[PDB]
Amino acid sequence: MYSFPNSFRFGWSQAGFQSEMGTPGSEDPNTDWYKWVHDPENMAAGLVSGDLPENGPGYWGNYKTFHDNAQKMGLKIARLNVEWSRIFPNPLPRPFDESKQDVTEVEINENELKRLDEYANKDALNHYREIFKDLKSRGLYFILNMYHWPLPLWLHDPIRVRRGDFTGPSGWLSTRTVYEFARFSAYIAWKFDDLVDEYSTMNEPNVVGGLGYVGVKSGFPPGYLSFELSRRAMYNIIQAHARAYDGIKSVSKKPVGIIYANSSFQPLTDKDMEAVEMAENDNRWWFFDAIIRGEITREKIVRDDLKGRLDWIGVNYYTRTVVKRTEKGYVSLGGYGHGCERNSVSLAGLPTSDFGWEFFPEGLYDVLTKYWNRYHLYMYVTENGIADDADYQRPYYLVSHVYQVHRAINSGADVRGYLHWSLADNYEWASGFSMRFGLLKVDYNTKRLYWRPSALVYREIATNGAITDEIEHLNSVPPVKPLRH
Amino acid sequence: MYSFPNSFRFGWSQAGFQSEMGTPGSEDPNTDWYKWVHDPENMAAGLVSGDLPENGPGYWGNYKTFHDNAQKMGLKIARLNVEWSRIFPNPLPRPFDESKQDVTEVEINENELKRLDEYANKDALNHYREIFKDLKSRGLYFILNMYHWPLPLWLHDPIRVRRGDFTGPSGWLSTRTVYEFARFSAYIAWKFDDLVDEYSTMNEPNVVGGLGYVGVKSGFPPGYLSFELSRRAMYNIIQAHARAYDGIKSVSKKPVGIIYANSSFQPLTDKDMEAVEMAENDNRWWFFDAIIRGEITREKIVRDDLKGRLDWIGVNYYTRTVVKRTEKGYVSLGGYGHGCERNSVSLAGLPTSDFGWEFFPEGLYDVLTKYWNRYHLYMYVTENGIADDADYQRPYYLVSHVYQVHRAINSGADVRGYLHWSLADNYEWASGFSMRFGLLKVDYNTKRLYWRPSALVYREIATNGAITDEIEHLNSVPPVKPLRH
Amino acid sequence: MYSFPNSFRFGWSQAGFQSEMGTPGSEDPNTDWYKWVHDPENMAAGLVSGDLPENGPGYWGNYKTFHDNAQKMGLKIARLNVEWSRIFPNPLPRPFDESKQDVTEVEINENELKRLDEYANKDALNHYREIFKDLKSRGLYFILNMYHWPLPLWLHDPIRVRRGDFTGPSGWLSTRTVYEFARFSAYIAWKFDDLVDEYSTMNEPNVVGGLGYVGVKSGFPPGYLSFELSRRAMYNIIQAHARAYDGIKSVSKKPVGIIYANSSFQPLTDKDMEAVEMAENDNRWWFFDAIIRGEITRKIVRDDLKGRLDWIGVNYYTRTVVKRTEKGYVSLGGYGHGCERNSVSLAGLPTSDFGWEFFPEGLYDVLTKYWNRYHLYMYVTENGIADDADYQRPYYLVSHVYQVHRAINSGADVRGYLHWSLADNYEWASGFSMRFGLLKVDYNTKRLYWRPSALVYREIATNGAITDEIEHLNSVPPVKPLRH
Amino acid sequence: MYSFPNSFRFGWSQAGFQSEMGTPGSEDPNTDWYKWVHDPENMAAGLVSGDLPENGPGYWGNYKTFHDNAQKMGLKIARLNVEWSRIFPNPLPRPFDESKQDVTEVEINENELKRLDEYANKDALNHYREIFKDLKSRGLYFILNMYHWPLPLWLHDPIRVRRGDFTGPSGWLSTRTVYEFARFSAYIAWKFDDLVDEYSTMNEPNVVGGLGYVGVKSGFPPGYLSFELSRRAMYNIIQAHARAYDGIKSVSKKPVGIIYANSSFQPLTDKDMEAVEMAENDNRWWFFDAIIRGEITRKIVRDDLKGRLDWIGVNYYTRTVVKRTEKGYVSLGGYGHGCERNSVSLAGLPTSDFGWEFFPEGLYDVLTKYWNRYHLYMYVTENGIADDADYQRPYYLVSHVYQVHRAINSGADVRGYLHWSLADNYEWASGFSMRFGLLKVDYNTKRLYWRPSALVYREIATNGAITDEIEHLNSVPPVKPLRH
Ligand SMILES: OC[C@H]1N/C(=N\O)[C@H](O)[C@@H](O)[C@H]1O
Ligand SMILES: OC[C@H]1N/C(=N\O)[C@H](O)[C@@H](O)[C@H]1O
Ligand SMILES: OC[C@H]1N/C(=N\O)[C@H](O)[C@@H](O)[C@H]1O
Ligand SMILES: OC[C@H]1N/C(=N\O)[C@H](O)[C@@H](O)[C@H]1O
Repeated sequence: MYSFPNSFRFGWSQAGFQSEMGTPGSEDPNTDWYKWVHDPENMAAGLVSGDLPENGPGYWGNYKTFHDNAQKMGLKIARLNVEWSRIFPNPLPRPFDESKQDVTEVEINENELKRLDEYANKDALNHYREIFKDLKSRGLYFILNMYHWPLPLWLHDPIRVRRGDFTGPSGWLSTRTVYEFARFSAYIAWKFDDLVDEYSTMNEPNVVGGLGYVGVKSGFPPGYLSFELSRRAMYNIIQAHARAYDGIKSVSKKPVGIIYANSSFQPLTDKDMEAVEMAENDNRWWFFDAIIRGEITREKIVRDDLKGRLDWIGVNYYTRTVVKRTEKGYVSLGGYGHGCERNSVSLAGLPTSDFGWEFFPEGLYDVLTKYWNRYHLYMYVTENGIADDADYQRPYYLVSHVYQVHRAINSGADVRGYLHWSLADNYEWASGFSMRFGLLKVDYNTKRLYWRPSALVYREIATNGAITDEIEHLNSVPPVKPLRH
Repeated sequence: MYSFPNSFRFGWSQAGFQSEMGTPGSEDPNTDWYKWVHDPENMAAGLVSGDLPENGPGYWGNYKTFHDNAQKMGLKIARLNVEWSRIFPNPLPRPFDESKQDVTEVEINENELKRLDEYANKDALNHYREIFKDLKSRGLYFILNMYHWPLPLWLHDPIRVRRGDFTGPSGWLSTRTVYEFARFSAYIAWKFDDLVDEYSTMNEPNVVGGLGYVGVKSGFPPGYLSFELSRRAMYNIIQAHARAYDGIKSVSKKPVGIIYANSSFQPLTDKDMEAVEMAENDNRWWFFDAIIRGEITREKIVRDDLKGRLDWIGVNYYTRTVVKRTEKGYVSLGGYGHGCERNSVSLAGLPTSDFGWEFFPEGLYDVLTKYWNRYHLYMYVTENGIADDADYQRPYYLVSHVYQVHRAINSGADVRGYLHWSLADNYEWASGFSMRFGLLKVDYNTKRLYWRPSALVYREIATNGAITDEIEHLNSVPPVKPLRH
Repeated sequence: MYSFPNSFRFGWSQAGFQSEMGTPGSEDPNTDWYKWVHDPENMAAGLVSGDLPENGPGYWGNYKTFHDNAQKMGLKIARLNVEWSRIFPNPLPRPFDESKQDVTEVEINENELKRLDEYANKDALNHYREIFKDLKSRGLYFILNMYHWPLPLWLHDPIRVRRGDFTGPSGWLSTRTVYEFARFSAYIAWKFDDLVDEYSTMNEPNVVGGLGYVGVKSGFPPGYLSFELSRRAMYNIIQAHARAYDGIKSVSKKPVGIIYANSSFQPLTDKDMEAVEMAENDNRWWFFDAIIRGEITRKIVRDDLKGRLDWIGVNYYTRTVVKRTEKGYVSLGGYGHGCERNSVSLAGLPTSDFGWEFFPEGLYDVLTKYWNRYHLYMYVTENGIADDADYQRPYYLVSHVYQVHRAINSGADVRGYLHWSLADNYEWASGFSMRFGLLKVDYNTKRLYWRPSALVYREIATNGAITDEIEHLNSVPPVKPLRH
Repeated sequence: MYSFPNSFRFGWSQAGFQSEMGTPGSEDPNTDWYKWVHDPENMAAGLVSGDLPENGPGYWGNYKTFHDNAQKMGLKIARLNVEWSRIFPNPLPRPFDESKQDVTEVEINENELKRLDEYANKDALNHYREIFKDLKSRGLYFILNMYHWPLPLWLHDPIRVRRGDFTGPSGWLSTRTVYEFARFSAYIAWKFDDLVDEYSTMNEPNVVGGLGYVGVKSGFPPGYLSFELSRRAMYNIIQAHARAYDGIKSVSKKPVGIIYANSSFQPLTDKDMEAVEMAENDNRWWFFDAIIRGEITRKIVRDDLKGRLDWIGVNYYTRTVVKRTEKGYVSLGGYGHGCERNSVSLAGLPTSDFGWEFFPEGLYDVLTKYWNRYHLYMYVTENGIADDADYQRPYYLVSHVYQVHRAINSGADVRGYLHWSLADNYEWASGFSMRFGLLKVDYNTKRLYWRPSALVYREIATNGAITDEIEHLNSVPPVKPLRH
């Protein structure tokens, strides 16, 4: 048996855009992501799958059923977001010098919050209250995240930007978005603080800027290929996180963290340890050193307005990245980690998921302990999961990763929960519905939810607060012989 | 949901030779099967795997744990056998004309039973009582089967017979074995009737004679290739069943049936329906017409001593057989049913097990309804299961077959239980330990039992007496795309 | 036996950018494609493989060896191109109103050619002459193609355009490229007509416009996603074809054709035949009806477009399966070029190292459809398979050659079969990993090796037939031993 | 380039029972093997495939075509056998005490040969003469083998023996077979010495005894499982070899050898070298030490066994991996001949249609070990692969031929390489599905087709070398595109 602390919580994470739509009356056409996935040119190019979010699992209407199953499964924590676009579907009054690079302060007071309240959609606000009240009534501790990728269209027209036209609303390329996100986050905290246990500002900002402006084959908006603009978006999102932290703290005493996309960097050969360190710098430390230590590049400076804006770290983990040394520095290798063939085996002989992601649970131990040792901030594992409609690998994937969290705690790391991605299948961005990450399988025709055998396994874990002796054998690699190569 | 009658029982089947040994003090070296699997020439030839039963899951010593898990899983029925060899390890007094073809009667009375009792091993008898009492204490209804393949060595030296020497104990080739089996069965019923709910005489006699004397590549004892001797063994086993039925009835009022190896015969093309009928005659009806209607070939005769010796039919089902018409009659086709490649796909694109057996749950409906329509005797599904260490396919296999039993009942067939093969992994005959059929995985080093996710699924079924709405999606074919081709 | 007419020739096709570089001294940095595959951002995005064409098979230096092997293989025809960038690496003085949509005429004469002559790189001109003379000396009939995708950088800066900046050299989006292309083509014919047997203006203009401005995941320059700009590019390249035809004919009496990317459109179900016809309209007929019948949409007849084609080069690899929809028709993934690599299609047919389905019947379909609509003679200017191991190529080669025999048998005038390609080469955005050669290239030494399919092709070419002994290869590669 | 000595010959091997039947008039029902594969019980058991050799490739009728193709392929050597059953289909009068264990001498002279002559089938004798003369006329050096597994039914009724009945004709279990074999072999040399270049007494006697009486799942006659009878069979066949050697030498001065089944024994870990040596003793040295040095266990020296060998025929397909145990050593499944069909071994190496691992290094190992122990010259009398598709064969062929070049380079006297086989044939208990031919056979028409490997072998044989152009095929077939 592997037993967890009495205060440790098992649960799940979910995003608004991916799960909300699907039931009558739930449609939210007012984001960049919505327009992006409906775009005829994006469709013809194959940048997006052609599946549409309004045909989704319908959490907007069916949230009670989701919660009923989560309670039956013994879950005790949930992390969800509000969609910015549903609360402010129309523009707010121009407030502030758009040409200044830095946003060091955003003043928000009771009077400004009351003005904002005049513009907010009240049906959306009341619906979210009805969702969150139900959530809390099933004994789920609630982490509220402010942002999980889609921006209101009045803040970002991604097609115009894809086209190389920067005269319109330009998303994370504009400090206006930074200013409005701060106000939005303070506002949400102001409205929902009675229901919330902890806050996250953002989900995976590094993915927003990285796939948006560099990894353009991923079909993430605005899909404009530019190193320079990727840096500018990342700079703005960092200061937005900081301003949102101050904003929430102005109305709440509760903890405020951030959720980030992690990979475990692994050396190809024993001569590649430095390459790993450089990769960890370039992908992880530079970001967290900005929002914790205020250290940033603009020249290399310390900003007092950035320093100390973080109470906890949300660790999103799926797989590793294998790196090797170069003359220039380091490179990541194809055929390991997230760059494998789908339903196959990596160059290391480890099985890959429906998404082509390599099975590597040890990497979670690596990531949790590395964060712990650098910053000594407590963490939650805010995402971990696998694309697997058949449920062949998921029982092993779940048990193995949960075990590595037990290992991290054992070594001294403060980790207070594990939240699987996800409770149910949902709309996987540019890939559409084909990538199924749910403990529960969704029939998209009826919206019925089904317990995959992994869900029964998770229920064993959660109800016992332990990997029990009876399922401990799942702490292993799925046998590769009967799977596709 | 698919709900079963309130009186319907879900459970499991297990064989003594396959599961008993493994714990200190459990060794039974006194069968033909034991000698067969230890034989140096059989090993060198690869007729047997080289694995040995004395390294097995240890039900002899660990039965309480097996039963504890079966109770936790909500099971309510079990079918097990006594090993003849453990009760009578030494020969009994010659009793009876060995040259007579037919055995129409075997007189057994109280006095003869008391004499037999002088020769029986009392430690073995008391141990089996301790096993069965525990079984009954977990609320399991008990089907006691008399015979599941291994014969005492004093009745069969399979190596001598393999060598073409018929001067020694010749197993089912001798009417002495028929006479002794009758006495053995009456004796066991006489000793255990207070603990038993229903009786089976034999498990799969058609396999004993078919693999023993025709399908010699299977490495079943005595492995002597002879159409003529296969017919003689089958003739003797039929009359043995009949004499055992009379013997048990002499001491018990309880129901007495038999368990038989079934395949669903399927036509290659729509012009092959007659081929199916001929296959059903040659593999199924000829046998059951003998022991129910007394009809047999010796010339084609009716034996009053055979007629009506059957209260119920145990249906063992794994997969189909595809047949086509010939000039001579019919032939079965490779690449379907049990003749596929391991961990692959059949010629019909259906996934195959670790044993190379094709996924075909519809065949169970075929078999149950065919039996029902011919004889109108109630049945139990006494075996159904899959070789699958990884547990990839078993969740689908279990749910799908259980569904087909619901279908058969719905159509009017009297089916009173479903017994999975098996509760735990065990020694799979000539194949050894590599073929794992358990709901529970066995670690053969420690003898610890582990719940595969299919076991959690079975528990849902059994505790609810239904395929619940939540697991109903498993009533489908395992997706082939992520599995080996 | 399947015997071809005595005049039928077997040979091969190759492209300058794909095969020329690799030997020191061969480097041509002056194209949009060179810049495109060296671009840091494109590399980081994975739009290009990171492989570089200067590490190629080195036809520039080693052409004599290529030709030696082709002769040993019994080949009697070759289609190659000159690279525009090599001949005119520096910008030409502006000549002509750039805002006019149509380019109906480009005046070229002796004096204008002599002027152009003074900008041309003479080292490049003499080298091509040396390559083509050696070609001719090995008995190879010569189809000279003017254009196989790279443009001089002075006509197209693809990174600027990718970035959404239209103030620079804009490639096929500008009538200046049309004008200069007409002049380039007249100029090359003027210099090389003594060596050339037939001309092609261009290779697969449909792919240039289609992957350049719509299929942007393919990493083709300039990778600017726009239906409107895709139409404009195609409009320009059509008129460039016509002006190039007139330009060549002003200096030569030899046949002038075009090489085009074809797929065989096949119905998913028997209820999808109309979808096939719509697909053929949208992908094939619209284009050829423009340059043959002058019919275009801008729906009019342009007399400067009409009749500008003597022959049709058919490039064929695989099929495309289509179904009817409400709005029209869609192509289906899991068939044709949209399959998993080294696997099988949704129909159970084997796929190549590139994920393309084995479907040789499609070639018969494409040849006979063209023949029945236009009655212009054809060459199969490309057909081949990405297959480093050589597992499928023997079957692929014999099966497709058989379909050409079928086409001829049914009445179609097909005059040659040119395999893609003689040796491995640089496969555009995919780099070197896609190996189409009858000959394998060791890129470290530039040595060529005969894959067994080359021995099989020698049998066909030397005999002018699929011989009795290799006739079994007219079948699908057995899928059981291959990856699924 | 890898050039062979000028005297080195490339060719092929084939067996009478596997290749002769198929043409009407060729049927030979008089062997144990014929009876064995027609047996109803064996068929029902799956011990034999159900395929029948009378539906074969038809070398009996079509030998001229086989030879025509072999000549076109540049082959200069052939090893075949006469079928005993064809020459003596009826029982010979009993001659000699059958209960004596040793057969140290068999007296054969002119008069005894003339007597035998009166029992011989003359139609069969003349037909073989016609086949061998046509062979010789195509420039093929001729190795005549006396025995390649089938015995006349009058010497072995395999079904009787399978059933455990030892009162009938018992094949290699009886010294009568030894006696008659010596006489048969002297007789054939007597009739055919004018046509023959070198002799082999027998093909793979280790397999006859080993699969016949131990590996009974292989479906080899008589399939009676007995360690003791396996030893007795092997003892008899050894002395039959020796008596056959003396018999041939009484009528001929030509070289007399033996063809044997080899595997290259390889250690699982570096701690398994002793296991390899024990494996080589138990599978190879014990046998050759008997017929070369007269050393045998009955542990003595037999002067009638000593020195009865001029040359060694090495049959090689794959390796066997072994490990040390307490009791000795064991062979490991997942390597060598014990792999899954059309997949990869535990070492990641591709396997054939028969499940045999690609391991050409083993041939170098086997050739040099023999050479170093005995210093007798060798021929590679079999090497090939079950591969209907021809995916692996080009690599298999070139790689193994290279290892022969390696062996010669290191000093071993190897004089030829004979591929198994020229055309597909009847693969014993497996039937026709295992196709080893350089030429594919259509069994419906008996037509032969050149797989691309045949074109590759023509390159090797005609040049007497692995040429520069095919040298890349000296490598492992890429596993990525193949089934796993
Ligand atoms: O891929 C599954 C999830 N993975 C994620 N990060 O890796 C995203 O936060 C989430 O929205 C889903 O995309
Ligand atoms: O193959 C699994 C089981 N199958 C059986 N019949 O098919 C036997 O009764 C049982 O003992 C096990 O062999
Ligand atoms: O893909 C192989 C070839 N195929 C082509 N068209 O499909 C191009 O003309 C040629 O340049 C190569 O890309
Ligand atoms: O397996 C291919 C050949 N291999 C053989 N030995 O391994 C036999 O000599 C020959 O008759 C064929 O069986």
